[PDB]
Amino acid sequence: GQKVHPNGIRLGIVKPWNSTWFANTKEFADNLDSDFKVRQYLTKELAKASVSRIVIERPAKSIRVTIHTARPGIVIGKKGEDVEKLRKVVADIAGVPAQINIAEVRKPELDAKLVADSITSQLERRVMFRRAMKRAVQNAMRLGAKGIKVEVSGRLGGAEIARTEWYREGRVPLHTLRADIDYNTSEAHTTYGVIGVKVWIFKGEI
Amino acid sequence: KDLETQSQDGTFDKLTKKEALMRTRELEKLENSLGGIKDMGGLPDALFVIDADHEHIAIKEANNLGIPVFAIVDTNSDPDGVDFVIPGNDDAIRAVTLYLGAVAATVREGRS
RNA sequence: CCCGCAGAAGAAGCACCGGCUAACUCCGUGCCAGCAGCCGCGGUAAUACGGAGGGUGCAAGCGUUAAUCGGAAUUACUGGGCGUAAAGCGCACGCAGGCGGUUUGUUAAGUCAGAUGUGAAAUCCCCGGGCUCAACCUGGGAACUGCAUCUGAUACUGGCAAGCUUGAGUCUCGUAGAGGGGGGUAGAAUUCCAGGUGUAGCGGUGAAAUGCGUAGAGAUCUGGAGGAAUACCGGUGGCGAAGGCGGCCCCCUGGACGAAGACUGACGCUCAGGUGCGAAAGCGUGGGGAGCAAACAGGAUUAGAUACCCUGGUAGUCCACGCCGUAAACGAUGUCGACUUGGAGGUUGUGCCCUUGAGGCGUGGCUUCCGGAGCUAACGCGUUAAGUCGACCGCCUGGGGAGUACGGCCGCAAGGUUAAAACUCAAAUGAAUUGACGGGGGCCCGCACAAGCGGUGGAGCAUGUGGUUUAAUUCGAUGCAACGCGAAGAACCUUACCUGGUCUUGACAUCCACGGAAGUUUUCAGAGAUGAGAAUGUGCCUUCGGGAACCGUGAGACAGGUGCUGCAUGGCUGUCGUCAGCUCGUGUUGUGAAAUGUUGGGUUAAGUCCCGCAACGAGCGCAACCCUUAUCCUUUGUUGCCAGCGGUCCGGCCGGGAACUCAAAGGAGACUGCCAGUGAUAAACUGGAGGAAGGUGGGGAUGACGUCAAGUCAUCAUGGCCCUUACGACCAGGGCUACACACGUGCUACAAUGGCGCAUACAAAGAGAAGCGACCUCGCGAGAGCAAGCGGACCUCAUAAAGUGCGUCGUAGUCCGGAUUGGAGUCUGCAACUCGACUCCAUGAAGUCGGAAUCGCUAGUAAUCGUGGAUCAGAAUGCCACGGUGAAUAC
Repeated sequence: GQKVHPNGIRLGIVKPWNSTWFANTKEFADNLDSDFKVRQYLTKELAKASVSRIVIERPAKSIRVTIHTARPGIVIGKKGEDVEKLRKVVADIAGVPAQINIAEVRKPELDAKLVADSITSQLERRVMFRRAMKRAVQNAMRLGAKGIKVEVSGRLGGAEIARTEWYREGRVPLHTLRADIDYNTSEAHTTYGVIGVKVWIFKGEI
Repeated sequence: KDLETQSQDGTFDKLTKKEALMRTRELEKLENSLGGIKDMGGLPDALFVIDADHEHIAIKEANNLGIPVFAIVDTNSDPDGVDFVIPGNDDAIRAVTLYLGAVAATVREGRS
């Protein structure tokens, strides 16, 4: 309730931004919603490709996009034709031509969001949280990751007074600026209320 | 085993001297106490000791996984847990190196 | 009993389903209804209540209540207890009763073996048998745990007889002792009283007063009279059954201990009832009465003070004789006896070696602390046991009721003693662990205090909140941790509220149909919402009977809500607190809750570091790695710079230069690295050196596990529930700015290290396109006209202010202070009334340094001066940033 966004103060030290472009006072706001408009687009449409982050770059007023997702195929379907439908719709609400590049996430169970994602669905469909939670923790642990720390808020288990669980493994040095700590949320708004998930992963070293 | 090697030919100075110094102490610090067991590995077959009290922690431990002990108990200690209670003096030196010297003999034959 | 006929046909329920305890979901109800043996469910998401499905169990039954035993080893013979949980009488002598050392003989009671008779049958049990089986009947056996007698066996127990010495007891001799009773007695003080001296206090308290004293105290000296207590010695010393016992002396008298022998020869151990003793307080009769002192009196303290304090003071305490018989009468440990590893003192006898020199070595009584096996719930006990047994007695059997009532016994009396029940609660206890707390202790820290500096509270003004009024003065935050807060900006808008005017598949979304481009331009009624019109366009693909756009009507699924619930949530936040702590694994200790690690000696800003130590490690934290500020270097030199030189309208204005400032990227540099001392040879602290910076150099970000069911459903998301011709939607005007009040947060003051006028100096950072806006021009000015230039080291905002010099002002409510009001104007914006900002002139209040109480701050800080920014058309003294000047104090 006071810890800074662990992805926050790492911008520039380790973490590069999610948007990379330039502007001025006139259009800066105008750009923000538009790129937020596409973020709003893909986030709704691509649950099933397991998206981790979408990277926006405005080159010479001709937007470029990257989809950080698990299945480079399942976002494009077959022959990749499907993403062409996805390519042009993007530009429209953006305003400039767009080639939509894509990056395949290699350690799927290592990016925070996808991990935090998986937790949501498992938790979203009335499945016991701990049976997945600690299963989830142990997963990337032996796949090789110095530390993992999941945290779930809410009315877990269909409870009636809310509380918070968590879990921790290895190291999660949240004061070391030198570190690499992926981080994401992916809430869970089940039948009973809304429950959250926070995961800290000390995936890197410097 | 890391430090012991690194300090003299290996990894000892890719840092600041005083900082790289700290690992050196740990090497001696590790050498100081744990040094005598480095080679051991696994678990004992026997645990010869000089006293029973001053090392009262041995008997209650060594006679817990059963490792046969051999203790020179003074006329002050308690032999209870010790396997082969050898009456004798702890607090001497010419006597103790005799005991060591006593054990030094046949240990030198055992090797086979 | 047997045979034939008829057809699935005539025949399945009851409890419970939270744990106990077999078996769960849905709906309804909302601390209601109700359930229930227990423990407990019921507050809008109930597996427990009612129904429903389904399930479990039992079954012609099933459950309920009642009753006995069990479970209950909670009446313990089998088979309980008593240091603290319930419970060892207060202690002692001791009759009955129980129990009893060792040797031989005897007896044959107990005991014991065989036999004998009786032990009725059915019933119980065993092999059978009989009704188709069963239940039921039944044959035979066993058994009926027993009682009487005969015959023996004689270990053990008892009787009897005779012993023996260990148990027990007597004598010889000493030793120590606050043992008890009596009768004397000495010193010290206390008060009193009489003299001498001599004089205003004495006594008392946190501070006082009560009281005593100028009829002379208190002080000091001299002396007498009394009463009670025995300093020092005096000691977890001694003595006594226990209560208890203390100056010395004498008389009377009890017990204990040791020696080497003597002698009786089991004379024992315990003991209900009985007898005696038995602190204190108290009772009765009579003596005493210094001090102390219940009660009481007076003075105080307090909110009250039938107390704590102070001055006095009766009983009483003191003595005798009676009485009472209770006490945390407590090592909370019954009496006697046997046995079971040590250590160190103390006290008191006695044997021996050297008393050869305070000694050394034994042997007995009693006693103090710590401790092992073992024991106990643990805590602890531990040769004087709570250990290991044996004898005898007392006593316990949930809490309260109650140690009470009733009766009995005792009592002068107060009372004591023996001692229930109903009724009522499912707990009442014991020891121990983790925290929290303490007007408990130690240690350490923080502008926490102290030492200073300057403010608050007093004044006016700006601003927010409670209160109050209102058509409405939206909503929320409202101990530190709300109160210049959400609000980085309410005239309209914002707007969530108010009056009135209106709309309702709609202002915003998807989906269906037709007329029809979309759009463009314009009038009347109207506050506006709207209503009622009048023209123009006819446009992209052709399936072309349409598209897809976009307007309108029409239909319904829906749409919409800043509606209640932060105690259904997420997300984000404050906070204790940048506090130094919080935990885990593995191992060990403990029955266990847990502990240790994480404590301790030091050390530090720090569970930071070294060492030690049943701990070894680890994670989250602290520190570091990131920003920025301080010194320096390499590249680059613009729109920024100007050193050495040319031209100069001397101004970086112009060549031109590339050094310096500076700008910006990348490196260096501070590490207790060097030196000395101190320090456990450790960490570390102290001072110096060089150095721009010296001990985390300064500042910042970064906020652990958790606490506060702290904020927020109105940023947002969101389960619920909720409304829906409205709690939803659109408009106009108004409120959000109200004002007998009260609080918090600021601004400016009350002036002379200051106000005023003139001359005049030095800043940083930042901001900019329906934007910032020079030059010039007009107006007192606010600003208006024109208007280059700059989306930006180049243009503009923009002129830093306190400072400094010169004149002036004379302690005044003044040239202080500047509110309030008056008129008069400027800009913004549809619109300045409610309710803006600024300017001109006039106007000129309160107020003269602010009660209790109270807050901030450790150096470029406080204080004081001024600048820019965000928010925004317009609107800062609020917030956020910047540079200037420049301290006091920390013992």
